[PDB]
Amino acid sequence: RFLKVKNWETDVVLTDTLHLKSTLETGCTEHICMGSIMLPSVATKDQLFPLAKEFLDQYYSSIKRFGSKAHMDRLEEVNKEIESTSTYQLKDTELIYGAKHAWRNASRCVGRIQWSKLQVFDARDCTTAHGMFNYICNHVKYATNKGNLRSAITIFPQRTDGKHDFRVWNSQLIRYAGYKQPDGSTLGDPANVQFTEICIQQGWKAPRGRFDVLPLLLQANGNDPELFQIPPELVLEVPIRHPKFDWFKDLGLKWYGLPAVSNMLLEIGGLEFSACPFSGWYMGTEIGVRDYCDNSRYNILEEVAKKMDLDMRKTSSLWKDQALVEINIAVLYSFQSDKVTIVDHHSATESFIKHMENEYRCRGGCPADWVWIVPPMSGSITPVFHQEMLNYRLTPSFEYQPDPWNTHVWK
Amino acid sequence: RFLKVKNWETDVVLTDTLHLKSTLETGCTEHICMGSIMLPSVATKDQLFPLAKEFLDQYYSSIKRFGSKAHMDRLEEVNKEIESTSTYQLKDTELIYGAKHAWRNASRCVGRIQWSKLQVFDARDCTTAHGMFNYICNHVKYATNKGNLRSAITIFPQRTDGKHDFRVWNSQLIRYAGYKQPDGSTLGDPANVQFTEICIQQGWKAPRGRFDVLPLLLQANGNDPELFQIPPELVLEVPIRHPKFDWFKDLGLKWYGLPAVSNMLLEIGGLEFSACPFSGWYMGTEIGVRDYCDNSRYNILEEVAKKMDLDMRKTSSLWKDQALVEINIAVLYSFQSDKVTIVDHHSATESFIKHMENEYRCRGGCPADWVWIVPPMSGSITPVFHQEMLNYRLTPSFEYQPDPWNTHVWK
Ligand code: HEM
Ligand code: HEM
Ligand SMILES: N=C(Nc1cccc(CCNCc2cccc(NC(=N)c3ccco3)c2)c1)c1ccco1
Ligand SMILES: N=C(Nc1cccc(CCNCc2cccc(NC(=N)c3ccco3)c2)c1)c1ccco1
Ligand SMILES: C[C@H](O)[C@H](O)[C@H]1CNc2nc(N)[nH]c(=O)c2N1
Ligand SMILES: C[C@H](O)[C@H](O)[C@H]1CNc2nc(N)[nH]c(=O)c2N1
Ligand SMILES: [Zn+2]
Repeated sequence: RFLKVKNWETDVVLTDTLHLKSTLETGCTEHICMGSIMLPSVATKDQLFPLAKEFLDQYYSSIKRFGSKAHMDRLEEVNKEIESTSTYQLKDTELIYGAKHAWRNASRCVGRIQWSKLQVFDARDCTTAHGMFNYICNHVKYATNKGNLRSAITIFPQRTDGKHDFRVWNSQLIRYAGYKQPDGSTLGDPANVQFTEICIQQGWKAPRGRFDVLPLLLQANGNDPELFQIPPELVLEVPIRHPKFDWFKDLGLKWYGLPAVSNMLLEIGGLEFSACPFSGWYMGTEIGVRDYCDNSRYNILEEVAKKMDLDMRKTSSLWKDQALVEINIAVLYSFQSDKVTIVDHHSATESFIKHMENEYRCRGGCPADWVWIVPPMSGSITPVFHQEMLNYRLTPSFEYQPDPWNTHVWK
Repeated sequence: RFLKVKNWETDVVLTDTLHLKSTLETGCTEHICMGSIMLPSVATKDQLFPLAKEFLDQYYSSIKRFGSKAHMDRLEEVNKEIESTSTYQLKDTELIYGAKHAWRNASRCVGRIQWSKLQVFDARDCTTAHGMFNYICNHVKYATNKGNLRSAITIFPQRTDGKHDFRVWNSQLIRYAGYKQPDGSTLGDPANVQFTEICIQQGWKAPRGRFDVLPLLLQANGNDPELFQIPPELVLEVPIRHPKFDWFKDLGLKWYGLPAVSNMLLEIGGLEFSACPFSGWYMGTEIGVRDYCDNSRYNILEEVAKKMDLDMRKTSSLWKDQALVEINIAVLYSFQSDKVTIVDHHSATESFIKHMENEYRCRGGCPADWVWIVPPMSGSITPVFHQEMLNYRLTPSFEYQPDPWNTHVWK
């Protein structure tokens, strides 16, 4: 009931009581552990007040006014509005708290040392897909900041009935397009080949190349979604070169500065924000390892090993490992030479251990998903490999949600 | 009740019913997942017959004589001997089945495609620490096989009362010594600094260098353990050189061929074999990444990066990643040039996916611990990163047990 986690590199031991405040379930039982399953899985008015009271009780327990008059009146005020409308509305202050703590509680996020430096843009007055486009452009501009990236989230009107949801249909606001070929192979990004076809099915004229920024598909208050093209001056991009290999320029790769994830669901005191694009910056390995070297992604280990002139006959020459290190040296180098914010897996994983120490001390714990925290290269030479982590679900939280082209009633 | 696991690189989906036959617990609950905790945690006669019947029922269900006359007589025969002695004895055939399936069920082992090619040495007639030494030498010789390594296990008398346990006190039969210095730093292997002091406390004269093979500490039928030195001709060793960097010889590193783990507990039909050293061969990363580059181990990223002439000022130059790839190219290269069996993390992790497919088909599943299956470098460029794995505990099994110098009543 007061579990211990250990670091098997420093022998540092931390004690977790926060997990007791945990609410939702994990997927594991006493007889099976599902910690490596990828995907871990209308709200009546009855259910809504406990969640509202729970959230409000921790919000006032955080500004050091827990149970005071201002708390009990806001507790009754929300009670009365849930009676009235069977739902309710968050103060601007409650929206910033919730949003910031959804991130704080994201157990798969290695960058949470930043969780309280987050810029919350309230788009709950938005009503049209054009207004969404506007808010999203102002998000991209603000968060990019000439390469000095700043974390931000734009929060669109909460779900109400279920048939009038605001959704961004892009998985990320900025994403490269994918096109299959006559021979079957894939130009651009193979991850987005279906979404790219949806945008074309809706009128996008594709500039069928590799690094084509996709248009925004925006669904407002349940209406069929509409295409908008981000002004290209707002899409900052980093051409990838190596500090040694001048043919690495000839490789002709480039990535975008701003990772801005738009397909998730933000849960605050029982309320559901189905459109809530959030952005920070990249850990280097997301691009260098996964985007560039996942077999089903850009898959450049073949080509980089060729230009490096490597023993590509034997699996056991570690030519794959060799070309992967250089690819991530280049991504880091390129981003830093252009003054565009990026973080390497060593700096990022060190900061998380330091972040973990702060959470166990001033909060009683820190939910963490080892399968996701440990970087996808060089696992054990980073300090998170050697750190035991307790995973549990706290709220406010970010959740997965189905893609809207399977849910939506079309016209 | 019939769960699905997916590979997010091939979209291959396998269905697991084996987990229903699971017995022991995992440490996870519906509200916390402990899949990254390192350590996952006398037997009365009442408890012993269910475990005996369970094991025997699956042993006869495996030779296609489930419930026949030979089964029911052996079921009654063991029933009667557990009445008699409150314990019982395994046939030689039952010992090989159990031992082989303990390995088959080891969810953290990536090499289990070999589980049925295992040589079982029955040392249940052993009575003295000298006889243990003898059996263990014959194990090392047989399993080494002039570098053409062969998997084997030597099984010493089962626990009975608890105060008369057979134990090997070495963590592995072959291990390098560790000595701390006046200034505090550590010669040899820092992992074994305490055990090395125990052997010296018992009379070992240390040849205080790096790669000093430790003597065997053997405890027989509960008696105080006794030192024996493996004949050096039986300890095969691989000097580590690089196929490019001739100063890598001057680094002067070497490892032993045979990984033979001696500190675990083999559980078969409720019986407990506290001494059961088992051996196979190395995946390359155990040595190249963990043994050589764990901060608390040999820790040679400093020195290899120096000789490579690297940017060692910035964390973000990936000089650590760079020196780690070369170190594992050398370990592989050295082992293969000497005809000593080793496997690279790519070949080994591919075989496990192929092994997984066989288990889900002819067995209904395959318990697997992702945190341990994914190699400690280059995670996602190997196919196990992208493979969902269900972890659950089946029996027969290998278990951890406390170090005997904390348990034992000394004289
Ligand atoms: C400050 C810079 C940030 C960095 C360096 C960072 C880094 C990462 C990385 C590498 C992942 C793993 C995801 C993957 O590999 O696909 C992740 C997950 C995640 N992050 Fe952070 N992140 C940052 C900011 C944020 C912000 C601002 C939020 C929310 C407001 C957030 C919420 C999440 C969530 C919800 C997930 C994982 C959910 C999932 O896909 O299961 N992150 N982060
Ligand atoms: C055939 C060659 C084998 C290879 C290549 C191999 C590979 C591995 C590796 C890399 C690990 C991870 C352990 C670590 O990183 O510390 C492991 C775990 C394990 N293997 Fe295998 N292994 C082999 C044979 C065997 C045999 C013959 C047995 C038993 C008879 C066995 C039982 C286990 C157990 C019990 C564990 C992990 C238990 C733990 O420490 O939690 N293995 N194996
Ligand atoms: N579909 C596949 N995998 C997959 C499936 C479902 C989900 C996922 C994981 C996709 N989360 C993307 C994501 C979420 C959060 C943060 C970041 N990053 C950041 N820095 C960032 C953005 C904003 C602030 O910070 C990236 C992956 C697949 C097929 C083959 C290989 O993979
Ligand atoms: N004490 C630490 N970690 C730690 C603690 C407890 C347990 C462990 C894990 C130690 N299993 C060793 C092991 C078990 C089984 C197989 C192999 N290998 C083989 N190929 C092999 C041998 C026979 C057949 O196959 C290696 C590690 C520590 C401190 C700092 C960094 O780590
Ligand atoms: C099957 C497995 O759960 C899947 O590959 C996970 C593993 N860990 C991950 N970790 C991160 N950060 N991102 C990922 O996409 C994944 N994928
Ligand atoms: C804290 C964490 O559980 C620990 O580092 C584990 C992670 N996975 C591992 N995987 C293997 N194969 N060997 C290990 O020693 C470990 N250590
Ligand atoms: Zn679990």
